[PDB]
Amino acid sequence: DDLLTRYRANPAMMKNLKLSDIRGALLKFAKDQVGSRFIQQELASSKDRFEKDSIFDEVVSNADELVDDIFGNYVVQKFFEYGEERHWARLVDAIIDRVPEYAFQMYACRVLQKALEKINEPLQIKILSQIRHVIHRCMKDQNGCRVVQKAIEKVSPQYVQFIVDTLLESSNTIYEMSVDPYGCRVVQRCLEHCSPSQTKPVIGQIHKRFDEIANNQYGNYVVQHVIEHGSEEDRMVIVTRVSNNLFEFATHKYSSNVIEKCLEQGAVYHKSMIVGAACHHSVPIVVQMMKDQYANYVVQKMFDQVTSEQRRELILTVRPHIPVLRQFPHGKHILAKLEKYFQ
RNA sequence: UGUAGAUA
Ligand SMILES: [Cl-]
Repeated sequence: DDLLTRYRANPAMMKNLKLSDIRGALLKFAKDQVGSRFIQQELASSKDRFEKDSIFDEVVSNADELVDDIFGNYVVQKFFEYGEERHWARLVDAIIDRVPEYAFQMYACRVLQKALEKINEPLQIKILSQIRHVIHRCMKDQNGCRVVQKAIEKVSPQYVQFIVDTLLESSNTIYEMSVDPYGCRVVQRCLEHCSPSQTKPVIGQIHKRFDEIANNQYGNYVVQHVIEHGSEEDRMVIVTRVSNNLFEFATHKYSSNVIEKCLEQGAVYHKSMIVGAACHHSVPIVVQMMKDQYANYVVQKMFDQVTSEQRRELILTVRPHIPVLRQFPHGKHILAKLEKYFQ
């Protein structure tokens, strides 16, 4: 029986097993649930660098077999941690040629994310130079999009320009990404971390198909990120459009959240535009909104976010309609969360 | 009364 089967039998019998004992058994240990846990715990608890170094040659020699293994990927990740700096460059060399495949794999992509989280900028750039070859497909991939998001989070903006240029590669790319469950997160991460020179054309593409993106199940989060991370002009354009089309935006499932974001993030003069649209003298828009399955939440958010003077206009506009509003689906509950304002 | 993203 080999070392692993012996060790798996009676762990207590081998309480003094060390990393340097593993030798050629590293691959078998690292792909085993028990063996991988042993390796990880020794790598975390050992005070002996030479013990830790002793399995590194076998990790390198078997890197392609370990990186997308259910248990082996954790062993590889240990050597990208702080404290294993001396091994980072050799380990990147061991995986670099297949990074374009690893980015799409569910275990290997965690190795790549760990590397980008920890290693120095020259090694990050080396990894990204391979991601370059598969970046469009990577952005829409359940696994690859997490590698791309980690890159945007952890690498200086000038070195993710190739990702921004992929968002801008054709007319429809930003739309395609914003309505994709994985691509939309890449767009959001870019809006959070890229420079305003990088985000300006990205935001410009979003504006061109604003209405469609704003009511998309994923795109509405992209638009909320524009409100938060865009320019004052971006918010003015958005608030002007929302105010001019307030009933339509408020009564649709996903775009209703965009109005709420405007009210949470907007300055008083933006809140004034939304309030004025809602109260404009059919019954006032704010009354119609309170009867609606989504817009009633937008009205509640308005009351919670605007100035006392702005609430005063809303109260004076709504109060005559309170009898008939009590009758609608949930209308008793809706006026109940507003009772504090109407007394 | 209303929304989202890969491991033992
Ligand atoms: Cl266009």
